[PDB]
Amino acid sequence: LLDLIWLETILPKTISLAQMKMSTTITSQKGLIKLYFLSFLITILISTTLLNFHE
Amino acid sequence: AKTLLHQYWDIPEGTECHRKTYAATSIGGASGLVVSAYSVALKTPTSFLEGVARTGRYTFTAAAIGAIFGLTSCISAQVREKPDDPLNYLIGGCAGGLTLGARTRSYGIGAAACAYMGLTAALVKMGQLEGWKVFAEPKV
Amino acid sequence: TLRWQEDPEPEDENLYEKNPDSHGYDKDPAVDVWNMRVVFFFGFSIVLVLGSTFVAYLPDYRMQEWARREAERLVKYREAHGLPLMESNCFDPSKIQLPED
Amino acid sequence: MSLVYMNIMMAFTVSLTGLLMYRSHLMSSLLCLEGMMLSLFILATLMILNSHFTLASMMPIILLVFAACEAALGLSLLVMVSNTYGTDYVQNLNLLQC
Amino acid sequence: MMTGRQARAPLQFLPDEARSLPPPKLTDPRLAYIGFLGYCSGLIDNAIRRRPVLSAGLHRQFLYITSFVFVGYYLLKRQDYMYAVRDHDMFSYIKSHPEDFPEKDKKTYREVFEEFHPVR
Amino acid sequence: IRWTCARSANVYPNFRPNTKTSLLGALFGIGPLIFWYYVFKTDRDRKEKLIQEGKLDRTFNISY
Amino acid sequence: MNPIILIIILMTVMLGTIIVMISTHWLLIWIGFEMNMLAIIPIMMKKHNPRATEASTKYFLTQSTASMLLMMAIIINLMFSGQWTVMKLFNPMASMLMTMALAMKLGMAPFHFWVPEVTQGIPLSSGLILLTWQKLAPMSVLYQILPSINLDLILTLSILSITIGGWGGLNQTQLRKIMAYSSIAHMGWMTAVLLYNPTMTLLNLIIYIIMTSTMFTLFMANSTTTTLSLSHTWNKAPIMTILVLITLLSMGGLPPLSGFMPKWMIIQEMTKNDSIILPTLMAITALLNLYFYMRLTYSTALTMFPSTNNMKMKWQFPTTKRMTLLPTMTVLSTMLLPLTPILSILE
Amino acid sequence: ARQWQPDVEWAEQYGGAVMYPTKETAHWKPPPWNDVDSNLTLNFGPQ
Amino acid sequence: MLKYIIPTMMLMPLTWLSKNSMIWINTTLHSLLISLTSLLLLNQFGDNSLNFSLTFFSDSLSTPLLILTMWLLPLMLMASQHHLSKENLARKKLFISMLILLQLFLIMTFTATELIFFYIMFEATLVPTLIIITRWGNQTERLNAGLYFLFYTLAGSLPLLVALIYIQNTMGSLNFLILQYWVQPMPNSWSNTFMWLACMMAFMVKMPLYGLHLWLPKAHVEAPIAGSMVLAAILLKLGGYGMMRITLLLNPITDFMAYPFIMLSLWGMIMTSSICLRQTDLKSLIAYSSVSHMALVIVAILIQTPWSYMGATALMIAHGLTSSMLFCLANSNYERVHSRTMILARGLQTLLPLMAAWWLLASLTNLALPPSINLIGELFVVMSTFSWSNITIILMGLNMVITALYSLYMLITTQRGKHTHHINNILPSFTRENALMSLHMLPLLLLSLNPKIILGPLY
Amino acid sequence: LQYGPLAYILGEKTTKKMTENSKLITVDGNICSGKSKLAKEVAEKLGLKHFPEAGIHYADSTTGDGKPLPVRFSGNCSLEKFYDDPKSNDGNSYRLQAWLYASRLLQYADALEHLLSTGQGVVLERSIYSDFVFLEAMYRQGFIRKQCVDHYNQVKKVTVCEYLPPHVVIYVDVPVSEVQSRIQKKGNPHEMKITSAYLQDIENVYKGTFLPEMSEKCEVLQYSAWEAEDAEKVVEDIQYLKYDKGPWLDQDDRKLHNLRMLVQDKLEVLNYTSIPVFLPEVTIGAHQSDRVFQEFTELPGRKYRAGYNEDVGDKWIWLK
Amino acid sequence: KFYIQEPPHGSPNWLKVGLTLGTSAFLWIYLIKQHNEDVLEYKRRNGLE
Ligand SMILES: CCCCCCCCCCCCCCCCCC(=O)OC[C@H](COP(=O)([O-])OCC[N+](C)(C)C)OC(=O)CCCCCCCCCCCCCCCCC
Ligand SMILES: CCCCCCCCCCCCCCCCCC(=O)OC[C@H](COP(=O)([O-])OCC[N+](C)(C)C)OC(=O)CCCCCCCCCCCCCCCCC
Ligand SMILES: Nc1ncnc2c1ncn2[C@@H]1O[C@H](COP(=O)(O)O)[C@@H](O)[C@H]1O
Repeated sequence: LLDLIWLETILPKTISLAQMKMSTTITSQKGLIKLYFLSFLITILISTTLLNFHE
Repeated sequence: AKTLLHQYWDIPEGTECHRKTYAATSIGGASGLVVSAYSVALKTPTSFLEGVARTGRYTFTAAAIGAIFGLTSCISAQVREKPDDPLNYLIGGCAGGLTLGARTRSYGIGAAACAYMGLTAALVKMGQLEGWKVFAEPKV
Repeated sequence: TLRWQEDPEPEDENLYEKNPDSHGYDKDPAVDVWNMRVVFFFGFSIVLVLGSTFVAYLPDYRMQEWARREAERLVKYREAHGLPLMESNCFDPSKIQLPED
Repeated sequence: MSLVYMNIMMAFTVSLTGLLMYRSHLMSSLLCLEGMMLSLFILATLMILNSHFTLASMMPIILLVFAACEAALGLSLLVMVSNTYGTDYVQNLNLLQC
Repeated sequence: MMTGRQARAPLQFLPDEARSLPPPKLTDPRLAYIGFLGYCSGLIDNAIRRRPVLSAGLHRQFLYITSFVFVGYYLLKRQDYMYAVRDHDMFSYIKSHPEDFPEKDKKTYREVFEEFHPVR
Repeated sequence: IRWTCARSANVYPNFRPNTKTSLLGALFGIGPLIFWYYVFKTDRDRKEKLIQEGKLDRTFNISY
Repeated sequence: MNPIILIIILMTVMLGTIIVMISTHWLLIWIGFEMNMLAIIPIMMKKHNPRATEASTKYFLTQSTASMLLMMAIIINLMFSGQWTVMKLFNPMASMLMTMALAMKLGMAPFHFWVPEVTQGIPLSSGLILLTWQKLAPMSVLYQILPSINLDLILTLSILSITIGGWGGLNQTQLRKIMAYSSIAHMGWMTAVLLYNPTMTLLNLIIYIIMTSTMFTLFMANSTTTTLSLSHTWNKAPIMTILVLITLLSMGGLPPLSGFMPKWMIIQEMTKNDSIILPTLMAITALLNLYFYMRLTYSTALTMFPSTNNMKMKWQFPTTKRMTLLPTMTVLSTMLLPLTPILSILE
Repeated sequence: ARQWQPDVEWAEQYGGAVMYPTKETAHWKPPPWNDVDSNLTLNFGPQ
Repeated sequence: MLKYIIPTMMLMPLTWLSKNSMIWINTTLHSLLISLTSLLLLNQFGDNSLNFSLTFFSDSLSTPLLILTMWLLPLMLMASQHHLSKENLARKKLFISMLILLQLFLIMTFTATELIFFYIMFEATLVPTLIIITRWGNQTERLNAGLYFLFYTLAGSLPLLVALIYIQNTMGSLNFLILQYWVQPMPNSWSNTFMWLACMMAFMVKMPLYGLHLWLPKAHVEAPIAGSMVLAAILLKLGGYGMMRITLLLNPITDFMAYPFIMLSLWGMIMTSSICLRQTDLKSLIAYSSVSHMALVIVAILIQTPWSYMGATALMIAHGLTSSMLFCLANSNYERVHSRTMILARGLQTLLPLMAAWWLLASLTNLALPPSINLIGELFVVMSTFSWSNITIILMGLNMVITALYSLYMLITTQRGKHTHHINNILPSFTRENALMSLHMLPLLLLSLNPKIILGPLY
Repeated sequence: LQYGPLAYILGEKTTKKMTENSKLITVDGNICSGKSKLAKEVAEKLGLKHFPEAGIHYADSTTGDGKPLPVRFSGNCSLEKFYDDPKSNDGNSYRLQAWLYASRLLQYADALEHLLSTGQGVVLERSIYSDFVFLEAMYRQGFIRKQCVDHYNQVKKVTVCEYLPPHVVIYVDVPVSEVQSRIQKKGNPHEMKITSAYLQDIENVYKGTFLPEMSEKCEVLQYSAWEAEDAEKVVEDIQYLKYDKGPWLDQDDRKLHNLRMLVQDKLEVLNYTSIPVFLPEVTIGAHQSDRVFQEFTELPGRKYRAGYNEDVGDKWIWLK
Repeated sequence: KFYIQEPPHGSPNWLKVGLTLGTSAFLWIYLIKQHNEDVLEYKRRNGLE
């Protein structure tokens, strides 16, 4: 119960599955350049307006 | 967004409830708008209605996360009468984790989220108490 | 239709048939004898007995025996002059500036 | 500062939002790029002509010059697509994803 | 951060002040290590081109050793020159500003208070 | 070899965290730790409050 | 490609980089950047393939957007300052526009959406030239204007770059996308320390260039662009497996290899400014980078994959390719730790 | 008995387009190994 | 320490320039010469450590560990010279070179005066063990054994290094001959709490602590036995050296913070003894016994009394020798039967009497039979833990039952009973095997006569 | 080595060396068409030379001592066991065909290097454009499966796009009955098992799909069996042809320089032969691969490079 | 005569190895001359003779 499942679950397996999900969601891009430049635009709009980095 | 965090930290903790809850809700709403805008940017929605449905879904989820986190911190600090204790923020982090598990319809995700952003909220609280800096200014 | 053509897995090689006098080192008998002589000379006859002789007659580890002898002097002093054996103050109590209370 | 400076920089960011949001055609984006450079050239020339900086008067036109030295390259980067694809739609330009 | 010192006179590998420093001896351990690096590089060339590793191309190994030793000697000269510049600017600024860096009176242990925590 | 593989290597791949397994793991994983922590804790405060007030007999205790 | 025309193209891109290095004028900086663009563009189209055309179009569009943002930043700095000296900037918005321009030129996240496709669509030598020589001029420009750089912006871009590079490298089988995401991670590690001690940035840039050039030279020598062929290299030569193992161990961040030399001292220049949690987070994402590096090493060297019968023919011919300074760059990428204080030559 | 070595199943586990095949990357074919992937009718009329 | 490092770096070409059939003989002979030469480190004084130079020193603590390390290398060379007979000569020299580099990094680890140097080579040791584990194993799970072993340990220490660098910015020097006099008390705060966690967790993983022990059984049931002996006997001691070099700086916050670590170690050593009571593999059983012993060592150094330090060092050395020779026993059994099952090969006393005698001596020295050094260290730790609190002895007492109960049972089903009928390849005792077993066993008995050389830095 | 971009910068143009003699010739046909001397005939009076057909052990002859290597080191295949039982489970037929195909690639690379280096036309036999037809016969007897043909098409598609077709191609037309009688009077006992459907499918795919693609990119002269023994008519057909068909006219100095740079590095030619497409017929086990590689290492003249072996009689290695 | 052809590296190119030996000798001679110039200029610049 303890040595083979739960201690094997809390530290390594949750971290491994979290990185699994994150790396799956990050690199599922379609390769379109319109979406890439839209991402660049919303990045610029977030940095200029919401964050207010020119203070 | 430099004023939302400061207005969150401009009020003493565990003293008044609804203003702190709404400040955390506004921070969650800004984060939800940012992540939903990125999600509709890199991933093409199939339609305008489905895209605004996704935007509203992420906004509602993050707003509920922030509102429940701020609320649970407020009643925890009021009941224990300890403003300088990060255990209230750990309890609020588990409340947010249960909220994330409820809105995402999962349980192991809920427990992992309990642990993870409870530790994150505790790290935020002793960062405020001990004066840690995420972005340290250059000295030497 | 056989996948990934590989030689059959070799059996457990036995050492006592081609050489019944083998000591488990190699196949050449001279190599086995030289390896056996080298390990039994430089492991037992060289490190064990000489190391035991070295650590048996090691020159007064941590001056432990010396820790007797000076102590054998010291009480011999203070049992002849009425001094106490040891004192509760490790250092001189008159050479310390006590902080204010 | 002034008023025409505001108009020119607003034209620049309008053309930037035009470029940064595509509409399924490469050469239209090239036209928006040359519009952004037009706003840059107009702003630089007006800034110099207000400040009486004579010796820097080479910089606008040369800036203009170098823009054409890349703009034709963009045109040279169009027909090659037309030498592989029938048209020049950017939604057809998604081969590099594996 | 030494760029100001390399502000007036640029692109100088060894300036005029670098000649007043003791040069590294040829028996410096760092120079021997860099020579060993060159010998290992020659061994890697003997290995990757399917040649004998310890006999083929002694001219190549000697060239590698000589080039490595040459560039290592010059880089070590630049290194100790820069460190001497660092310490000299250090001592110049610590002579120059005594108001912002005062002296300390090292107290004895007969009066400084310490708290003893028992281990039990 | 089938039994030795089923004893260890075939526990996690056919494990699904439900109420029973998580409840048993929480009961047998953090319970005795908390119990021993509290027992040893209150023993430590009792021993310390006995020894600072001089009530604990430490006449001959010089080896520690 | 004509050898004389190729030599002229290479002299053009090195001349553009040198012009960016040596100029004390913003217009000459932009001219050198334009020459760099216009000379690197045909390097990618040496093979005349549709993948190369797609990569060239993406690169040209992104670098053109960066160049126009750089020009707007230069004009704003001129209008608020009245001169052209390459020094600290006199406006926060000009600093914003130049930082976005340099981030777009470098490929730092979230502007990382062009580096992996551009690296994948081009051959190995063009990828070497890109990922090495395009990371010198923007680093020089950031070295020049570091008084005016906003701290929060560059630190956020750095941590986003390292996290995004690690998470991207966790899920790619192609070698070139692995190289691109590793380059993003090294970019974030290198630009996080820019405001505290730029000599650390230069040292990490030099070590990253040496290691990346070593790895691309090994890939060119083995003529492999896939993980499976890289595993199949064990039958052709064992020495190639030994060098790929030691080099990919070096870029992981393990002692006593040279790749532990920069990153550790990055912490040595960030704990002095009392920044504690940021090097810890970047070390954790460096462990993620080490994880995908470890998976790749398991693929190529530590386990010998099954081969085919054709490679026996390749046993009858030695490698006649030209490995440009391969042992020297491998040695510098592996055993540079005992010469750690040599970074003082970069002051 | 001897050391285990990778078989064709391990090597084809490493042979995918992406490391972890998700719901989207199912039609992503691997790239090629060698890195290689209406004339106008005019009527000259009578007029 | 140049009189032992230069012999290792000069034996490196000797194993590279040796003939095709005299690699083992030359390496064993010259390593035994280095082992005899290493006895000169015992020039110890009751007040001052033998400080050789600026960056090398060796007190009464690290000298037995060094002697164990360069006595352990020839035993590993003999224990790994059977199955590598069919391996290619270049890869044989690669394996021997990996072992030599591991010894060199280990001896440079224990004598590093600066803590940064100690850390740098303490995880320069990580590369050769990872290479040996992943390459020269015998199962598929060795690939997984290269992950859990690595990504645990580094994840404990990449914080720690930062903390060490912080001390370089706080004290001004991380030298251990300086920090014995420049040490300041640690106040009670969250920042000092996280500094203590960062300075503790790396060697807590490397012991391993219970909960973080999952890398130990997964990296032992598949290793080549040279790797198994270096992992069990000397590689786990880096945590102990980390304790006895780091705990000087972490006072007095360690006293009122190490409560959950001690609770975890005690109840996890109870759990791992119970897991030893129900195991099916020899290697996993020995690994879990090692987990129990290192949890005991964790408690011993965490309570920080002088008697506990004596017991911790003695238990460390004795457990290293005992676990190495137990792994030699398990390797002989796996060589003869080509499996790791305990219940498969039974009743070997009817066929192999001398291996039965070595089994009996191993089991007797495992359960701390007096007057062996294992009993000396275990008894000293028992008395120190009784001095920490009374009730702890109950939490010891059950373990001292259980640590006997499997220690004979692991013997009995492997040695006593009706022998398996369908197994007939049980060869008699090779002289190399029994020579290795006696070379493991005789120093363990000899050190009982003169224990004062292995009783820590404060005897 | 001997050639590179510096030589092309120095002025080494390959179009200087190819005169009207430099015509690349290959002769191909049925199994026993009688072309075995005929191509050599084109060698012995046109100022050319003709290497023999790419066999199993051609690479063993062109490198090293020239003594053909054993089966274990090179090929691991047998034409005779293929002739006895072509439906074997281990896929010996596909292994033999793939080794022959790689041998043909190496042979064509060597011939093209000779043509681009000396300006001399080279006579060949069954060039790389005319091997797949044999595999088509292999598909029409049930001898191999679909996946192996897919692998062969992938290999050919990735290795043939960088090359050029020859100048002229000579075909000898022999009927199936005549070549069958010739095979029966050959007298070799290991080739008494050829089926008639083998040669029928060879000729069917030979005339059906090979002619309507080879006739455009090169020049093909369809001869006959009785006139194949007439050398004078063939050579008079050779000298009086118009060289206007194919890509042999739109090839400047830089294209042939790139071709020579690709060709003279043999591992560049053979890089795509062993693509990582996993097939049960071709995949060799890792233990067997290591054992065979170590066995090939200890062969004389193969432990090191071609001029760095002290066991074969090389001097001044320490100065080389 | 073992190999069927003449390998390009089967004969010692005396010009290449002569140039390598001359370059190594020149580098060594320049190194010792530079070291001597540095050491006596150091003793001149401080008068520590
Ligand atoms: C050390 C850390 C790493 C561990 C691995 C080390 C590897 C290298 C090993 C090198 C060789 C060994 C070195 C250590 C040797 C230790 C032993 C040694 O030399 O001790 C010195 C000690 C020295 O004795 P001493 O310390 O009392 O002497 C004081 C010193 N002088 C003489 C100068 C005043 O030797 C003895 O104690 C020997 C006593 C006599 C011999 C034994 C007689 C009785 C035998 C048994 C009879 C039957 C009894 C009943 C049995 C019932 C059934 C069980
Ligand atoms: C095995 C996996 C788990 C490993 C756990 C390791 C221990 C857990 C804590 C490690 C924290 C990181 C090192 C901190 C070193 C601090 C040294 C110091 O003096 O600090 C005082 C300083 C105090 O700040 P200061 O010193 O700058 O301020 C000046 C002093 N005062 C306060 C008076 C003004 O502490 C900090 O700055 C913050 C310390 C806490 C850091 C929290 C973030 C990290 C959280 C843990 C992450 C662990 C890895 C997780 C992932 C593992 C891989 C998957
Ligand atoms: N790819 C191939 N598949 C089957 N047989 C071949 C192949 N290539 C050549 N051969 C045989 O090689 C021989 C050619 O030599 P020759 O008889 O001199 O023309 C004939 O027996 C052919 O059938």
